[PDB]
Amino acid sequence: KIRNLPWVEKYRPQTLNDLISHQDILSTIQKFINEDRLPHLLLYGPPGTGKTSTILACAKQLYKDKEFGSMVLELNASDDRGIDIIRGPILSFASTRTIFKKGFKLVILDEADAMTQDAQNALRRVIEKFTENTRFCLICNYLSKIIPALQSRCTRFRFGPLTPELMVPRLEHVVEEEKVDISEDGMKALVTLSSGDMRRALNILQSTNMAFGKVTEETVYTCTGHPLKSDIANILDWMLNQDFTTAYRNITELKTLKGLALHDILTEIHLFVHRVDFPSSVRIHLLTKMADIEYRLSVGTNEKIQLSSLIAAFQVTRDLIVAEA
Amino acid sequence: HYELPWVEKYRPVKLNEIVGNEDTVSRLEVFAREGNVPNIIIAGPPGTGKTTSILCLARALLGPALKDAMLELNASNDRGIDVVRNKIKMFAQQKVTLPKGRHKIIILDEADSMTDGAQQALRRTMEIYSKTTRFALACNASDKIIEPIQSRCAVLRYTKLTDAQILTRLMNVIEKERVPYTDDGLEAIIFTAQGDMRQALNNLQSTFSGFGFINSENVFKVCDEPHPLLVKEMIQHCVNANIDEAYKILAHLWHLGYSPEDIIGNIFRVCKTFQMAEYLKLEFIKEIGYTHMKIAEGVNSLLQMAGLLARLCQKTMAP
Amino acid sequence: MFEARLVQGSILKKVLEALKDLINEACWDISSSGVNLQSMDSSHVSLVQLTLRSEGFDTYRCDRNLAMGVNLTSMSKILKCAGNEDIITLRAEDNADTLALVFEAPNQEKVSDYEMKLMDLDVEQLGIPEQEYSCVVKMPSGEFARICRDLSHIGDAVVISCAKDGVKFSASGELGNGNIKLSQTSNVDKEEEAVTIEMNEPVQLTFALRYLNFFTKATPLSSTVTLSMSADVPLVVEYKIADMGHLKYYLAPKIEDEEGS
Amino acid sequence: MFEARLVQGSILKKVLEALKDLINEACWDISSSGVNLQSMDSSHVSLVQLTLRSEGFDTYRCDRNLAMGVNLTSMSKILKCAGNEDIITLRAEDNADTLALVFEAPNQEKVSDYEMKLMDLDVEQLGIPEQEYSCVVKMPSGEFARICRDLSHIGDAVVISCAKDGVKFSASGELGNGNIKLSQTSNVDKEEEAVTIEMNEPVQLTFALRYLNFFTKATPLSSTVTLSMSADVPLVVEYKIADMGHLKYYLAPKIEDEEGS
Amino acid sequence: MFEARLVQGSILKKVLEALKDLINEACWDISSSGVNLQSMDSSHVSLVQLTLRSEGFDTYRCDRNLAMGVNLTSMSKILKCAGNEDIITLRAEDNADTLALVFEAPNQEKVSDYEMKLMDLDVEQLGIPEQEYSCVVKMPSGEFARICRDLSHIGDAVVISCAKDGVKFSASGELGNGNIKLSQTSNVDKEEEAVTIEMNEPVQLTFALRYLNFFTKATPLSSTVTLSMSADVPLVVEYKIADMGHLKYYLAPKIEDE
Amino acid sequence: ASSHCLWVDEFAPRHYTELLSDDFTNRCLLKWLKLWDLVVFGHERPSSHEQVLEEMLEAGLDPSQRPKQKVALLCGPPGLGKTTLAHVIARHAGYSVVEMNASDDRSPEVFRTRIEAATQMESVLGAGGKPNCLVIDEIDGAPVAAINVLLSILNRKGLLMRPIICICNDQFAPSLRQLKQQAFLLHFPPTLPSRLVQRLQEVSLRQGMRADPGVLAALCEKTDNDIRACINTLQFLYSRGQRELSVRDVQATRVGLKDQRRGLFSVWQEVFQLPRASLTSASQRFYRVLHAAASAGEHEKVVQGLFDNFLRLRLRDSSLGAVCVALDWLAFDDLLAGAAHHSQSFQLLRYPPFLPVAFHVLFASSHTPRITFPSSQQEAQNRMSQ
DNA sequence: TTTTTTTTATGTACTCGTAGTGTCTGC
DNA sequence: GCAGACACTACGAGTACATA
Ligand SMILES: Nc1ncnc2c1ncn2[C@@H]1O[C@H](COP(=O)(O)OP(=O)(O)OP(O)(O)=S)[C@@H](O)[C@H]1O
Ligand SMILES: Nc1ncnc2c1ncn2[C@@H]1O[C@H](COP(=O)(O)OP(=O)(O)OP(O)(O)=S)[C@@H](O)[C@H]1O
Ligand SMILES: Nc1ncnc2c1ncn2[C@@H]1O[C@H](COP(=O)(O)OP(=O)(O)OP(O)(O)=S)[C@@H](O)[C@H]1O
Ligand SMILES: [Mg+2]
Ligand SMILES: [Mg+2]
Ligand SMILES: [Mg+2]
Repeated sequence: KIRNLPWVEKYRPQTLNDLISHQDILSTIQKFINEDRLPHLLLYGPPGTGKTSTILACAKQLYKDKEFGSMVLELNASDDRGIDIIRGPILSFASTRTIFKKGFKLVILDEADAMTQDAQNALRRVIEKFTENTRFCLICNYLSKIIPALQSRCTRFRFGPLTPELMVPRLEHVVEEEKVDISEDGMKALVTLSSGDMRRALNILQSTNMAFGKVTEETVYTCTGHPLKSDIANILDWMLNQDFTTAYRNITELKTLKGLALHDILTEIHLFVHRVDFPSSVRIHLLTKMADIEYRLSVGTNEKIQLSSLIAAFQVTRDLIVAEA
Repeated sequence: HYELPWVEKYRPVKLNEIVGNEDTVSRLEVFAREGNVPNIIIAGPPGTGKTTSILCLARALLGPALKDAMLELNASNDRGIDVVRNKIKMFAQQKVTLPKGRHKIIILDEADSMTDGAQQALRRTMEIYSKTTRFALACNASDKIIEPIQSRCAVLRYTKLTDAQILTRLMNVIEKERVPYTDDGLEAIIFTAQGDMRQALNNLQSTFSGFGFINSENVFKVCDEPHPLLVKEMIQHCVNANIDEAYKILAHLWHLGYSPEDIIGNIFRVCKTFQMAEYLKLEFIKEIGYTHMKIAEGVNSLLQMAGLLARLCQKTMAP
Repeated sequence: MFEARLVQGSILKKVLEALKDLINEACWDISSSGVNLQSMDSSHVSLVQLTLRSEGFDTYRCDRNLAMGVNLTSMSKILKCAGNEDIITLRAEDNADTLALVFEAPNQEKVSDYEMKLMDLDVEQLGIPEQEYSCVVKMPSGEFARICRDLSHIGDAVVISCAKDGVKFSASGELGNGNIKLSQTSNVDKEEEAVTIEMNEPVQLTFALRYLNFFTKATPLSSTVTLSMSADVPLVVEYKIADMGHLKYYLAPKIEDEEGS
Repeated sequence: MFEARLVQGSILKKVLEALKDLINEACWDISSSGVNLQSMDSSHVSLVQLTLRSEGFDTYRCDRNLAMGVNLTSMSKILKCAGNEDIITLRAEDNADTLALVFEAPNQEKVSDYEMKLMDLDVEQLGIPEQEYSCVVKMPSGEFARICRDLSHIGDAVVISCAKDGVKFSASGELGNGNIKLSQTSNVDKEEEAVTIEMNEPVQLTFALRYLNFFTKATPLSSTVTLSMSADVPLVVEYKIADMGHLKYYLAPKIEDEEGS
Repeated sequence: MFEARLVQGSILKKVLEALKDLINEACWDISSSGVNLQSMDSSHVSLVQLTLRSEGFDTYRCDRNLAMGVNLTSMSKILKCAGNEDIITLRAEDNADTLALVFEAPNQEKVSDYEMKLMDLDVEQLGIPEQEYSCVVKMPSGEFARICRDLSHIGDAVVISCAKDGVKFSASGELGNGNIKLSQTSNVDKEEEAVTIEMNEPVQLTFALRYLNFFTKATPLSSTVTLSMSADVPLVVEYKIADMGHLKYYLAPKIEDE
Repeated sequence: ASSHCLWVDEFAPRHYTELLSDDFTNRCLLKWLKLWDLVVFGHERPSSHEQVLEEMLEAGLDPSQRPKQKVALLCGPPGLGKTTLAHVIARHAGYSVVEMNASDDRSPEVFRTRIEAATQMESVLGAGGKPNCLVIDEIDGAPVAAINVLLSILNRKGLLMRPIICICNDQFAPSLRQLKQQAFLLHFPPTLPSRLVQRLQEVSLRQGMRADPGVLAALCEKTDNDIRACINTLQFLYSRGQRELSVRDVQATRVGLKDQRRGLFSVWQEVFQLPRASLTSASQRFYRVLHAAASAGEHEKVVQGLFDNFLRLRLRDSSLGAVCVALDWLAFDDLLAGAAHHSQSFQLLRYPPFLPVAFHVLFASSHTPRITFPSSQQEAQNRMSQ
């Protein structure tokens, strides 16, 4: 049947085989499940890498549909997770048995970085004392927000960013099941603008399929609003080659015609500075200047003045680079 | 029955199986043999074995009178102003027959979560009933425990585990578990553990369950290299105003998926104990805090971290 | 269309004051046979099954089956303002979200239409095993509620043991041990007060006290409560309402560890 | 010079906790006919009229017409130390700026006097029009206490209508509406439960929930409560305090918001 | 092995609510003559002496001399589940940390075995309080509890002065003054209501109110109360019980006399 | 029962002659308790900070034959014997000790009835009964209303007829401000190392083991003049395996080291003054200043003291660069406090602990600065509110 | 050899006082 | 049968602090 869902939730890896990237971690987790020795897990990494979907596939594989409510106590940041919950429902779930079928339970704590330090300190002996009856999985994005005792109690698996080589076939499966016409440069633009995140890749694909009907590099860079690599190279060429008024006129004409934003321009220029063989002092000055401009754009500021400062940060170092020789 | 993980299955049951801090563990073994132990606070890093030492000492001292002459309280319990007044005090006055040299043991694990008023109320019940009962506290940060409680005990302090001390128990677990291995893989396990025996056992069990053999690349496929060991070298590169290698390490840590908050926190911890000038360290810490303000308000990209690295390189060349 | 009608409103009051501090939301399962309610508590430890027969209602019609998720904290504030000798009406349309709770005041004049808003919590159907129990005990609900209150004074978790002679209640608490053993007290004038043993295998299990006293709030529902117990399957506190149906409870045992010594 | 004696001490233990949270001052006006209290809030939403006649006092001596103001903060702490069935005597001199309050036992050698500073307040009488309303109905006091607490669990603003069938209490919120229409209960043993309608023009208006719930803790002062309201005249709630006088309340209508998309 | 089978659970019920807030502990001294409780407040204010002999129980067995340091609040949750007309088996082992109480309280076969963890206190010794009392009278118990509640309404301390006509009770407060004069009430049909005067050297002392009212909490337990007081010697109320034993109390007066 | 007791309880003082406190404090407490005999025992005859205490002892009596100081407040660091001296002095003067602690409920009604029970009636034993001496340990942990109840029962003009001894660990608590204007203020100096080393020698000799006095002096300097910590540390280090204590065992940090809550004035003195002359390395001074300033607590008061005291020194920076960067550091702390209290990101509070070590690096001098308490910011805020 | 006070804007945790309220006792 | 007394839990209120 057809369903009205976003593509980041319609296409969810219900099994561990449908996830793409972290093959060694998932093989170790499947060997933990198959040998009935699953320990307390600590799944951490950047967003969109598949940490919630991994433990949901684990809970679906471990327990059937007729007994899922008796085995999984899933608590996230949307629910109240105070020390009353740790000393109350979580402790009573951990210290008791199962109603229907004999087996070990699972307490999934999504967004464990948002838990308070009192609840995390109260969670230590609940994990340690009842490790035979239940297992605790903590999923976080920031490992610095988890106390070192909880990091010691749970073995950690770093769910790193999804590389674009293994990220292609999942997008191909979504395209084939969604009947989407896509070119090679469109898939390249998806796996480039996503930057290790399969959620925003599917969001970009759905938004481009709704906006244009086709997925090409032009359509993706128009729907997202990102500047293309050639235009960033042209902006760098104008800032490094011509005088202030002509480069200002060229960059302002390009930004008016394409409707570009200065944040993406600053990001791509910062990426192109480290590739360009600059001197160390020039690179240090440029990095400090673009850090100042990108900080300045976080408030109610005029974007034209910041664009003039972005040109100025290269017009300062043009003479230094040339006289360096 | 379900098989326990190697952290809790291979918990030491006697005081001679605990490695690390040999003098303190030997004195605890002597106390467990003879008796009349004083009030004890054990402080140290996580995974050192403070709970293991306290429970082994209590099990060896009490024995068959364990279920009635030992009161164990944790952070999962309340331990408020009412629990100290009606539960610690009533158990302290409670009459339990015991052999000579043996006392009731009140184990207060994770005493940092104990409030200040409860620790103030804990003092007089600790001093009055010391003829009949004894106290055993375990903590990570000893500064959270108040000074009158620390004056009432022999505050023992545990150090981080030496690699040979982890290696001996790694031999023990390997020969009872029949784990094939190489030497370099076990050095990789020790390197990933970093003084944490829980992390050593967890990483050894993960590598044995996922691959069945312990070499270096089998360990590093599922475990990770520790983060501040690269941050130390990148801060060292920032000291000599070398922005290229510092950005190389920063981009390597960025492509590994580390959030800017974790990176800047480990930068601050490395710069806390780094070996440079004092004024240079102070302006480095001020620059780190100024960047962390921008991280906290909402803007957190690779450009901000590169700007922080460039400002740290600027601080050296600006006397 | 769904139109149920409680013959007295005191039956609904005693049901939902027992699940007020226990269950999270009321998931009414509606069919032609009757009104069902099978939802766990917040801690996923206890399970409540409630089945009300259609023959006990005044008039009951149900054209199509519905799943009826209703928040109970907002629901339990309406049975406070409900009479006990009074008429309770429950209405639900085919594709709407309003839930008309129409009744009368204790002054007994006025219609009082109160509305609820339905929730969309999908829930997987929890399979009741319906297996034979190795200890079946009939016991009055007033006596079962009294010794659960006395055992909450002494300890935190109670050891409940059943055998050939009778049930036995033990509470290893802070102040000491509290042991109550009752048997064969059917030699009285009343028929509600009776202790009867049906099966043979002797079990021993430890349960949390905070849920056993929660289950005994259904004392005005039934004069006699059936206690079902075995080694693997949990404890059952079974209330059978006289002309409405039955109220079925489950409570998982606690994890205990023997000393190594 | 003002000196008065009460028959019961529970009258001030039932009238003065009601205005614990309405008004910031207690202005008593002395006349030969009796005492008068007309005060407003800081929000200018509720007006309270308290008139106790001189014929019911044990003694009453009055010579001049003055105006004294009493604060609430020190007064509320005093009455918790006072008795319930005792006699309460008051004293106030012509030139002294300190009202004396005595709550002695009816058979006691010594008195207990907790005096307070007289607040010199400059207020004026707005003047109630005492015009003919649109509906005047009589209601029980204790039942009015329950129905004001009834709608407090639904929303923050309630709607009171009064047509020829009865007086309609409505409370619309995010949970669900609740409609209550008291009518035609003259066939009872007590004369208290007789709900009658005297007039006829129907008026629909919206009144704030909190000030009615601040009123209904003074319900055992009287037997019945008379409710009077009109289209633009504020709602009048009438109390008759035994044989010593009467009490009148006033609520302006709550301001209804707009409706948008 | 120690066993004490009290024939009614009402008499051991009515002991403890009299001494609930009064003493923080109970020290049952176990001997062949009977039970003994020489308990003492930590502020040296009131003393409780309780002795019930062996013949007043259903049975009594004692091997050697024993002492029961017992938490009093921890006992009080047992008697809340006890009955009024039932048999109470107060038992303990010789060298053990427990004290069991076996009864059938709800009269529905319900064998309740409630154990109590003993506590150890220091062995303080109060041998014999001296009894050279100048003023002794006998009073009804139910009248004594009512006048102690009457003076608790107004004042916070009672000035008690003995006299040949009777014992005079006085109290003062900001609300008023409570005072009554005791007269000779021996001309009644009830023998417990009669006041007997066998005193000399009248004295006038001041006593606290929060300690006097809980002395009169056990007034249904015994019909007659014997008041004993003198100069520089604490007041004694005495509850002579019918068959199993006797109860007496002690109360130090206030420093500020009259 | 040698194996049934702690060494602090076995070697506890029972007589007056075996106390280890300062002798003055003992004389002052004994003379304060011995003048109470006129009202309690009914007998006329009993048988700088120095000058104020000696004047106030012989200050006379008010017209109630009772002292003008109705309680005695005993202040000092933990581990000297304040409770021990109070109990020994109370048992020496014929009194009976009534102990108040933090393990009681300490609600105002409970406090009121317990003081009224302890102090306002005599003994039940009658003649020969010892009078009741109320000892209130840990009065600094009591709430404000409990101290108000104590001052209400102190000033009844129902007069107080029995002495009360109050023991606290910090006199500068806000709940004990009024008490200090009414009490016999006894300040406890830290114990002398010679008597402490001799008492540790007696303790070690009574247990039949040898420790030379160099390692005992090292233990005394490590445990901060603490009898209880040193005796517990000796009990752990001796055991029965060996008899001779090694210097390297005490010099090791694995046993007997406790975190010490440093005072504000000690922190300001260690920041503004260099240690007198190994320990000459600047990194060790950096870590020591940072750790002790973090361990002191009350960071805002430290910031206010550094703001109010850094301009009164003999500054060698005539170009005002150090003053400018110190004000930059103070503005950095203020910006961090605003950013932590605005964005709800409290992980920015790890850097304002580095403000006192920045002031120590900038203004390290070998002089003796006169550090006063900060009050300009508080009086400015009060005046602005006014 | 030196000691007062409420501002920062939420979120959470702790502790304590108070107030309806179910239930038990008694004439 | 109804008035008084007992403990019970829910709720309002004040205060502290949040980092390594
Ligand atoms: N490894 C993956 N393989 C396939 N699809 C993936 C993968 N990771 C993410 N997705 C897709 O992205 C969606 C969201 O993934 P999530 O598991 O919710 O990400 P996440 O790891 O939970 O990140 P955070 O920290 O919770 S925002 C999934 O429903 C999939 O459609
Ligand atoms: N010194 C040790 N020798 C042997 N095994 C150890 C040692 N320390 C830790 N372990 C192992 O690690 C497990 C956990 O040790 P714990 O004693 O719980 O650590 P910890 O010192 O209590 O740290 P925290 O503060 O509780 S997180 C034990 O069950 C052992 O299996
Ligand atoms: N002269 C002494 N010789 C040996 N031990 C002593 C001596 N004087 C005191 N002690 C012990 O040292 C401790 C004295 O401290 P206490 O008086 O109990 O408490 P305190 O010194 O007031 O400090 P705090 O604030 O209460 S922790 C007790 O354990 C005494 O037994
Ligand atoms: Mg997720
Ligand atoms: Mg531990
Ligand atoms: Mg002390």
